[PDB]
Amino acid sequence: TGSFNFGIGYGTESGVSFQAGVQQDNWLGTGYAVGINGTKNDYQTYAELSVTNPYFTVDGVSLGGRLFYNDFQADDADLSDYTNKSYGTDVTLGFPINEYNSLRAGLGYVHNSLSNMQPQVAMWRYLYSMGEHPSTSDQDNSFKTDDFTFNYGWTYNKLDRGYFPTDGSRVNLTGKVTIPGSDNEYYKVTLDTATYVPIDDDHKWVVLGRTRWGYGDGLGGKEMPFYENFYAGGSSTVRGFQSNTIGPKAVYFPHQASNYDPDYDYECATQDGAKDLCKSDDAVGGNAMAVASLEFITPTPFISDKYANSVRTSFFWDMGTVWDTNWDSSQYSGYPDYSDPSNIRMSAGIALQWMSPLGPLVFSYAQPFKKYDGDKAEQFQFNIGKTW
Amino acid sequence: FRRYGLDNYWVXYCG
Ligand SMILES: CCCC[P+](CCCC)(CCCC)CCCC
Ligand SMILES: CCCC[P+](CCCC)(CCCC)CCCC
Repeated sequence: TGSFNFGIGYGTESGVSFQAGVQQDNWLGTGYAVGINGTKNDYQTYAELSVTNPYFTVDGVSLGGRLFYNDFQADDADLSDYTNKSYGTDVTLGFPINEYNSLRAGLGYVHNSLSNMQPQVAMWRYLYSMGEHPSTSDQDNSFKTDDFTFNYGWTYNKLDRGYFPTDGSRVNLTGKVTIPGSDNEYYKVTLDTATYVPIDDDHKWVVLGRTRWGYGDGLGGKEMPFYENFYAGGSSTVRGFQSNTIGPKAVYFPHQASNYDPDYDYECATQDGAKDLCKSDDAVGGNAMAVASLEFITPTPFISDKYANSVRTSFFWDMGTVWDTNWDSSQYSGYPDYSDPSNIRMSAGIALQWMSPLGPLVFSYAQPFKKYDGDKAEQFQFNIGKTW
Repeated sequence: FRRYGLDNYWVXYCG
């Protein structure tokens, strides 16, 4: 039978999150599981319709299709400001290679409608590569693209259990490339790994090694769109840093602020006296990213053996860098070199996780030990629920 | 999970 689901969560990364949806396995006897779901948090509203048949072949090759919509406000994600309203569709074949591996191959279409972009160097450099030349002194602008992509994926999952793993690894590799006829011309690859190594026979002392890598670039003279950038920093990547703070910072052009009021703060506003380019501490992401973490899981102090399996205590060293391979350092010698991958941020901290009756609760306290100009710290972080 | 626009990031805490 059909089912409805409604959830509410909260975290330092995304604020209050609302989730609503409907799902029906074998909807109307078609053999397709059909779902309609939406999510809303501080910076994004996302909705999707999905239809998937787990047995497109008798050997478990799956066929799935999706329709989706995204409304995103970048200032609400602690980035330099822009609005993106996007939508599209995709079709994906999933192949179970063996017990622990699956491969995915699909085709996608996506329309992106960018507007309210606050003028800044890296973003205008991408726009220029597309033949778009909006004004540098106003936030009233528009840029739309239509892209078609080939999408591929690989997931390896041999984690020993679905919650609090003590052994095994989970690896996810995702890639895509535009198909000729798309407005953009680029490729993009993301790799995530989590490996757990138990030390004791009882698996109460475990070492987790975690990595995340991202790399994308334009084909030809076009750059990868800034709306496909990678980010780092926050409760789920490099703990102890404010969400998305790591890496390049916007270099703003002097502009007349859309709704000026001397009661609020603005970046490079002409009304404040701005007549030249302004350095800032607003993150913009980058086309290259790497994160690494070593985390030592220990027994939880002053807790009962009966309720030990419900709580996880851990101590970690997190590391992260994000960079812009197309940053022109020679042209912007008076600004930090945002193309430099060696500005590795580091933090050390502790985390407490509880698989409570209501759901997963995660708290962390971490201190940056290595940071750069413009990076913002957020020592205490937490998340309640399954959305981050 | 965490979304970065339309991209997905499986958070290790969910594993
Ligand atoms: C709920 C029944 C859905 C059937 P499909 C879509 C039919 C036209 C709208 C599912 C396609 C998945 C990508 C067509 C089956 C395979 C060719
Ligand atoms: C305890 C697990 C360590 C997993 P690795 C190292 C992670 C460091 C942060 C590989 C170690 C080989 C000896 C994962 C590397 C993936 C690209």
